[PDB]
Amino acid sequence: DVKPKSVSHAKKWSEEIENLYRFQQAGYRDETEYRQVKQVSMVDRWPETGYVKKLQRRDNTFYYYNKQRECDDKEVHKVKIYAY
Amino acid sequence: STAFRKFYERGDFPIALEHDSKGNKIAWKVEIEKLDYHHYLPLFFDGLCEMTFPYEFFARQGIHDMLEHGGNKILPVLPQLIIPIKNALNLRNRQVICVTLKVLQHLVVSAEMVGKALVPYYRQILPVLNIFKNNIGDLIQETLEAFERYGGENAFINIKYVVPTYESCL
Ligand SMILES: [Cl-]
Repeated sequence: DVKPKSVSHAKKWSEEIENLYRFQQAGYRDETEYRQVKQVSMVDRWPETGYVKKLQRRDNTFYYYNKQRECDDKEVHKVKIYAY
Repeated sequence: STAFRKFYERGDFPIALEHDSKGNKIAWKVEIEKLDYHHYLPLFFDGLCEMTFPYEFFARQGIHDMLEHGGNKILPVLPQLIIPIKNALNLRNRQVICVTLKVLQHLVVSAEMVGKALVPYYRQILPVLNIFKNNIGDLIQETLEAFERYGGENAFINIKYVVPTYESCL
């Protein structure tokens, strides 16, 4: 029953934003919601960048993600940043 | 345990493995605010089991610094800490229990709402305390009172359910 209270929109692209982007594309706020919904040991990440590599969606299909940045500067504004 | 020891020797251990002559502070290789607590904090909590020098020193100092400076990064990770806490406590080693209880006190004051969020997990982590209820007996009482203090209106009764002898006058 751990859930964020406030929500803001991202301003400038960063590593943190890249990863929020990847979670939200798959239908999750962030890693916290992801681990609530699914039983997760660890999240698959790309070794060099730490970026999310693969996520399982709610319908049990999988999204895969590139080794390098995917969040287009245009898309940055659409990344939601949650409070606590 | 074995998990923490592996962690300890990896390049991605965020603490510098060095001792300064000035004191016993730990030096961070990587800034704490830049760590994903989802990854690092449970790894450090795995070290609660550790009783061997120098592993336990870095486990304890690491936990302390991350709790002290975690801010709103801590609450999102709380569920991932419960099994390492439980595992440490259920060893039934007094020294490990005394470190773990002090850590737990730090945990529930480390950020807002964390004490409240701990309540649903009381039944996972409190039961072994009944064995050592009354030094460790006073530490237990003190720890349970911290949990009550920062645990909201539903805290007393859930402590009492798991620890039938609990009483308190805050
Ligand atoms: Cl601590």
